[PDB]
Amino acid sequence: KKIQYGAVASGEKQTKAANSIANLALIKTVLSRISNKYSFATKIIRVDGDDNYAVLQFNTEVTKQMVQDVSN
Amino acid sequence: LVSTEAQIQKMSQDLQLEALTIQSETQFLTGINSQAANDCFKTLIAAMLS
Amino acid sequence: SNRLGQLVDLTRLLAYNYETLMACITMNMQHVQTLTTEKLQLTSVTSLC
Amino acid sequence: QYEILQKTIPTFEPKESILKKLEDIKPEQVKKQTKLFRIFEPRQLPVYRANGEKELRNRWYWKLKRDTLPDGDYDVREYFLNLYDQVLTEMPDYLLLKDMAVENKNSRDAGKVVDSETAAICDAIFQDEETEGVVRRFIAEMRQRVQADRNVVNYPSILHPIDHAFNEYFLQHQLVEPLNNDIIFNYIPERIRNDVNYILNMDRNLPSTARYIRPNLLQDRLNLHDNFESLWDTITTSNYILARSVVPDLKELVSTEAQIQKMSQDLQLEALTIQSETQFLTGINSQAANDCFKTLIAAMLSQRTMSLDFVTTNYMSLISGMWLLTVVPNDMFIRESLVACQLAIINTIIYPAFGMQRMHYRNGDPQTPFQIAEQQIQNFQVANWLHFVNNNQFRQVVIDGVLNQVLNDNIRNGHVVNQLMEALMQLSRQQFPTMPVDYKRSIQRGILLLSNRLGQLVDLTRLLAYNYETLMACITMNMQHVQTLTTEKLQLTSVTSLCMLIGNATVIPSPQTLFHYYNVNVNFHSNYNERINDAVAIITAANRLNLYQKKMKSIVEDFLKRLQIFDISRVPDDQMYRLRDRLRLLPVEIRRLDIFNLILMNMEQIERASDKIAQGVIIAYRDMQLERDEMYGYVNIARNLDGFQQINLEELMRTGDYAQITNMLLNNQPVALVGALPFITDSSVISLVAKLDATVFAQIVKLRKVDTLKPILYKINSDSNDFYLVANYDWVPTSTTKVYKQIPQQFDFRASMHMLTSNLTFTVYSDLLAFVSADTVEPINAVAFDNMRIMNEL
Amino acid sequence: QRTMSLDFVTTNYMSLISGMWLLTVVPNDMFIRESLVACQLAIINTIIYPAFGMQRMHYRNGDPQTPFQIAEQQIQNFQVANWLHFVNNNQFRQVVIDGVLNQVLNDNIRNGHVVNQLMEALMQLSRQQFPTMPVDYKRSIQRGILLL
Amino acid sequence: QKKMKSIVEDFLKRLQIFDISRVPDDQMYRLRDRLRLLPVEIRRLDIFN
Amino acid sequence: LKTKEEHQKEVQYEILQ
RNA sequence: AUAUAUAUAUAUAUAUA
Repeated sequence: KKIQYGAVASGEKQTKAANSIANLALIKTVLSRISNKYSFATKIIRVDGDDNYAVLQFNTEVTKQMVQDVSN
Repeated sequence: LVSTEAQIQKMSQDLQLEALTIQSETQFLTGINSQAANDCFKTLIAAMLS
Repeated sequence: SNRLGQLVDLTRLLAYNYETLMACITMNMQHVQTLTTEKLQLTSVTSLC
Repeated sequence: QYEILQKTIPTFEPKESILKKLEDIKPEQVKKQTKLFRIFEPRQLPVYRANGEKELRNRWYWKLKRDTLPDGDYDVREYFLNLYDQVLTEMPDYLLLKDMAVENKNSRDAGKVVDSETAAICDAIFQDEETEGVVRRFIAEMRQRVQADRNVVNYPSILHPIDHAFNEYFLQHQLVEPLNNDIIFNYIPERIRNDVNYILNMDRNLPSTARYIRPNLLQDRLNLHDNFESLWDTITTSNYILARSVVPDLKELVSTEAQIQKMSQDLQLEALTIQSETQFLTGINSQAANDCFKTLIAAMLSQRTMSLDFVTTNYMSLISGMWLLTVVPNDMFIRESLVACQLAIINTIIYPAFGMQRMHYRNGDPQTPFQIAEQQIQNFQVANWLHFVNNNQFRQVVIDGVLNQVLNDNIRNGHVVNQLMEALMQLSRQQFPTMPVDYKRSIQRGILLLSNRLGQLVDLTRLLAYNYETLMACITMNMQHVQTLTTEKLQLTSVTSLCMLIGNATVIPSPQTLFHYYNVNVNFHSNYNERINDAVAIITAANRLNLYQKKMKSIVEDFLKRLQIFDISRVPDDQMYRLRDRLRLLPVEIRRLDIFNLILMNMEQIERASDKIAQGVIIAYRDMQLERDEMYGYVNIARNLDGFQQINLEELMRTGDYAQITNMLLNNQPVALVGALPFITDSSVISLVAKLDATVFAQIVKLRKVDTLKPILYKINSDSNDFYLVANYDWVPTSTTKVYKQIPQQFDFRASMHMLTSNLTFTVYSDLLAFVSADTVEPINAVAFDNMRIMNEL
Repeated sequence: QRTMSLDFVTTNYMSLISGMWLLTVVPNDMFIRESLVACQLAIINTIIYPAFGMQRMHYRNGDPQTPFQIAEQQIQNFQVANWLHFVNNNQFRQVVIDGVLNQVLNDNIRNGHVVNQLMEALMQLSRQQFPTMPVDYKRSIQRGILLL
Repeated sequence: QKKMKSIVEDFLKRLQIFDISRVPDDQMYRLRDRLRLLPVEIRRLDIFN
Repeated sequence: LKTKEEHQKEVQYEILQ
């Protein structure tokens, strides 16, 4: 069975040096679109393949609604 | 509108926030999308009419 | 400051879509300070300019 | 035994364009035309007498070739900008008539006419039995006149007078200048043919025929270094990588592969192992001497700003930085990184040597810490070197029409090293009173590895300022000194590999890679001023033709495209509409200005002499006699739009307020509509008596639209049916509305012959530095601007 | 009467010392002028003028004086300037014999005597110290002269 | 109606060293012009008269 | 470079030839 | 009769007619 699969190939030499590019350059974009509603100032964006975190520092104290409306 | 891929690459290479003296934070260019410029046109007229 | 010619042309538009929308206003346009404020982000103003 | 399971991947085409370096930009392929520029063509039409009856003979008339005129008065001006872009690509650089000259089929002696079309015309008149005799006798004595001593010819033509003024302008205004031996040597710049080391030679001498097309090498009328800091960054990173290609490799590094085999088979015989006479240091290689020689020359010739990269804990990289700031002027090193290197020499090498307190240098002080330590220091020899570094500047002089920034005269000599090593010796004989003794021994061991190299460092300064001086003759565009955005990292641990690993072998740039650096700075600079003038001639012709609706981002989008080094889609509308305000203020080049006036003077004679478009209809609501013509018979035509109030249908569609016309069309006022209407022909006469021509305008009142207007142009003649009403009854035909339309001109054959002239033979040559074959004098004795040689140190 | 462009490399001075013999026997209007000049300038600028210590010869191309005609005036030795008066003035002398015209040489080359004039000019470049040249390159360019 | 070039085309052909096609058209009209100002030979003229 | 200019010679010498 | 990609740290082992 020959299945067409044009996506990324986990198993190249490239599979970790370009999972840290393609995931940093993705989350640098999705952190730009949520700044139309909440104005913040991001501090670090650490990325490890898929698994990444990105600390956001706000103006006010973080409440139970800014956590819910960023996760949404 | 002006395309977002054009204005950001002129704004992130004239500002050059990555090569600044401060490295305590990751600095990049935020909120230059085509949804906030379309939203500041709605807010700045409707909060002025009413 | 280099974007001047396309920014003279925005406030000519921002004060024309205000100018002819205000003609469809029958209620009195009284101006006082309201309690709850509609929040505007300056990161959304640096996108319109 | 397989089975294929394939799915739909969504297509994604990102906005991009190809970018070439300056090394491979193809020069402009020269245009020579094949046939004449024809826009009018003679045509055979029936003729009708004053009665209206058809005559036995026929008549010839000038009509357009492919008369496709769009309707509405704005679309006509959009056609004539499109015609103006059609004459420019057909305009030839050199035009010979021996390539386009076909035989006349019948003449007195068998001569040639100038085109295949104008021979097809002159044989159409000969076999036409209805033609006159004296027209046929004129085709017989229609031959060429050839003169060999001045090599010009005179071929006849049959051209329209609008067509003739476009072809006569192509012949007298050509871009060919004569070429011989004494003008090939003027193509080489003055600082190379008046140089001792290069000896210029050529084999063949060119005849008294051969011509060449000179490039318009005038400086950039756009000031793309002024306020354009994103376009000047990419027009100097495209010049820095070209200049890096032509800077030659050092002779201590490079040799061929077989010479390693040629030096390995005799190494055990001739024991020469410490001939190189250097003390080794960790971090010293020859691949960084060859690198720092190229990023010091090619960052000066393109005016990039270098950025120093170093570590503070290397006491030798800071000593080798003292040579760097005293040769390269400090305006090139970037201020945030010149200062952190200029302060590190002060707080480590200079101020502990005198025992002074290390300076409190706050961030962003306006005085650089060499300009604040020539006042605070009290020596004389290390306060004389700190005065040269504080006032080492480029000297903007204009040479051969090209402003380029020569170095100071002491740097080309080498005397700056004798100012540094005179100062680097007094600083080594100091006591270092505050610091311990091993810190004194750590500098005095390292400052003496550089004072032992005075003969090899007074000569690196000669060679570095001669390779920069020689290669700078090959530029053509105006080098301006403006700090660029992105910087070029020069590692200061790679100047140390340059300062103490060179020796006794001049590397002089060979003349085959000077002629290549000059033929790609002409092929880009002539591909610059032929894209300015191609994009100014459309911007000025858009405003002159009154195109208020054309967004002129597009004809600056392709100006930045044809310069092959810019990416368009990452240059926004901000940096393409500021550029329109600069290209508008420029004067359009004389070949394009003299040919736009040849369209603008008669853009009303091309528009009026064509069918399927009529320039407005007039309405009268009264019977008036329609005038008799010979190509139409009886036609409701009006040659002048006089006596009637006019409505501009370009404006009636623009503003769209129809309240003027629909209040003037119900009350039956005489109105002359003005525009460009498609007219239909109603050749029947019983449609004229039934007054069909008045019933077409009432669709402007019920329906607002005015583009669906078709005025009626009658034609009453003998071939029309029911014609006997005009014959029997003594009446002249009367219409209500007549069309403002112009009569086509007659094809008078003896008045339309034109004697086009051009030369007999050219041999147009592409580049001229293929002929002159240069060679360099032996680099042991190679002469600087002083008549003493370089690499003179033993 | 076919003209004759020269071809040489400026580094190889031994093909340039024999370039002195070519000019003094073959007439100087035989060569195409932009290569005759670059051959006489290549002899002066690296053999003749460094032999006497004087500075290098900056030469505009569009100059009606052939570069030996300048150095014949400006050199001070007589053994090597009286040879530069021969290279500047051995052109073809037109004579008409038996009804036809033929470019005939002079009687100072047809008997071979002018080579004796060169060998007093060429030998004195071998005695002159080249007062800035390195010693291993002066003796390799003085012994190369004594091969001719 | 006689192309005088064609008399000079095979004049350069009988002279075995030139070929016909590579001569420029500048010089086949000088060679046509320099060939008319000459007089004819006495034995080719007396047989023409 | 050497082959590109030696081809540039024989296209420019051949217009003369 | 015999299938286990790539990168990052860390540890263990090994080099010889």
